Amino acid sequence: FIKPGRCPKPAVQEDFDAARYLGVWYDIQRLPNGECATATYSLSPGVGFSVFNRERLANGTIKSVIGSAIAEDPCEPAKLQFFHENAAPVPYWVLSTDYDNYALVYSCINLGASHAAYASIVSRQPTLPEETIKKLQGTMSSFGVGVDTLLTTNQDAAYCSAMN
Amino acid sequence: IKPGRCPKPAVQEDFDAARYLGVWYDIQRLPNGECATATYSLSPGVGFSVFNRERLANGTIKSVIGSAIAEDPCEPAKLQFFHENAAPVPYWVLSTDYDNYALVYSCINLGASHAAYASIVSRQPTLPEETIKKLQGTMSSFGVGVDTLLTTNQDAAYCSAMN
Amino acid sequence: IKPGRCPKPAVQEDFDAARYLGVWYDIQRLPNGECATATYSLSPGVGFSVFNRERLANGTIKSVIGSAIAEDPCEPAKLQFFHENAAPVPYWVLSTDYDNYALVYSCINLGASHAAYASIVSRQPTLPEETIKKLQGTMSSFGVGVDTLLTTNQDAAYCSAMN
Amino acid sequence: FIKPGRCPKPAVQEDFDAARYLGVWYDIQRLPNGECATATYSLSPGVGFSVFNRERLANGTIKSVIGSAIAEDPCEPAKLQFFHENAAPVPYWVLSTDYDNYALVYSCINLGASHAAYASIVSRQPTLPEETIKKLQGTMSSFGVGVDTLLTTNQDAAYCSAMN
Repeated sequence: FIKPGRCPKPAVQEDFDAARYLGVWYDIQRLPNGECATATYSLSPGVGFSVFNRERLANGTIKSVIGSAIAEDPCEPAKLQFFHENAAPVPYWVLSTDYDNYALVYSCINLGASHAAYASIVSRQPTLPEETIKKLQGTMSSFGVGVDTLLTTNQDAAYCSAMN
Repeated sequence: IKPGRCPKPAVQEDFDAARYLGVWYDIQRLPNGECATATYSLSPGVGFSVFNRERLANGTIKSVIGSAIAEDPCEPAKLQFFHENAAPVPYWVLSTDYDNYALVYSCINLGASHAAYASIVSRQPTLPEETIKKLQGTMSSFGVGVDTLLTTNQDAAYCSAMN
Repeated sequence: IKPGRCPKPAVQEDFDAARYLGVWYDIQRLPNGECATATYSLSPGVGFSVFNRERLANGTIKSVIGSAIAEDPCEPAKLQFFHENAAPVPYWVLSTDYDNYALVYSCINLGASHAAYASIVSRQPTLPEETIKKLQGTMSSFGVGVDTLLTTNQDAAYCSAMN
Repeated sequence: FIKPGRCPKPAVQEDFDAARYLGVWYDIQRLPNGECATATYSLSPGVGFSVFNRERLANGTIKSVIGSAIAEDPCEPAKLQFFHENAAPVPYWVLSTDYDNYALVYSCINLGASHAAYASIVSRQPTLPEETIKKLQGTMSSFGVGVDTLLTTNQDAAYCSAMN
């Protein structure tokens, strides 16, 4: 996931409301880095929220990873840090969301003169209308993400049946 | 605030977060309420959730919730603490036996100076004087002045409001 | 040390490091020697080299060399300062006209508190009272108490040992 | 330069003497990430040292980049941070050096559950004896660097003539 240049710093969702963002989200499109991916965001007894990521492996098994998400600076609640089990902390930015349909999430780490980027369009449903996807690919283009490089997540009902 | 950079003392080897859960009482701390307790719990995510309580001078219970996460899992004794409306601070478990005492350390660099927090805690409202002496020994080894240590008031009657 | 987290004030737009080089005199600063000057020079690497001088109460000149680097080149006004035997500290040029004044800021988080340094500097040993007032205005906007500001002694005779 | 797992933390050169490390170094072998590469380390009026990297581009031109290197914690003088022009800071660790012949340098950045690594065997001469290279590849193996993945730098006198 490596491109030349430093991390861009795109705009994040204004007035981000973590409470409305909780619940289940489905991956629709992502940069290259399992299928049927969902994230579930929950109340945390501490600060931030707890994260449950699930995906189907090519062999039919469900991989799952638990994590925590915390906005370090509370004045920018849309810029989080994600802590996964046995992973180092990674940035997680909610660039744009309506809370009820779509979200666009971004994550970038500097590597000298290069950077590694993760980006993802997610939805409250296993699908998202083509018009919305287009809008969000527009946003991604504005800070240099190549639309060609985007993979479509397989969210087929039958293939993803093992996710209950 | 003392001159010099943060020391980097040794941390508890093979630190077991599961055994560290539950209630701890402050026995001694560096200057920075009384009757202080911390309660560490299971977190649905990674790390554990923290509930700190203390009695204010006016009799009210102040409480703050937080989260503690070991950023590098290969050093599970070096945590980051995230409190509500606070910036993240380091939290190192230097030494613990899980059932009696712990010694916790936290230090932040300020140029040529540093700010340090240190605390002896216990599973009971009191801790034997021998154990305290041992742990003050450990603190001395990396430059903490034993004179500067305050004793936490854990008197049963004074602390009755903590149920 | 004040309660609350570090503010993040605006920095000088289109900051030109080349024009900022040369000698600056401390006029006012928050509490943390007198006759203080900083001298900024070309660095063969990136950023610039720093030579701070001050007069100690006993008449001796203390001096410390350092390096200043903008980690993110897209924000050239937000530097890191590296002094000998010190940990790195932030250094923000909030406002400067390059030929008369500058206002510099530095803040480090300590949990629910923070430690702040702020300084009004000048190209001359003095600065007009009007300019000082303007810059104190800027400081007030992000919560610096104007009362707490110390005036640096830049008296020609007292500072004669600085050549 | 991306492998799974977190950054290893190998041992660094004990009692590292920055003064002896100054001068000219030639790249002999490196992980994938120009040829004829040299680094020149110099006195810095501030703290740390100044860096001048040079290499030959495939078209015959000399690319050069200036930088600064600083040990943030002076108690670990072998763990530096490198600041290049228009680059974000990267770690630079001197794992092993004799100051007069060879050095082995390492640099690794975490990317969640993965990491990106740079490693380099350098020499005071355009070549280094095969025995020494073997020793240093041994050290690299101990913390999981695949010896197969190592590229040999072209330091041919004639091809590198443009470097004066």
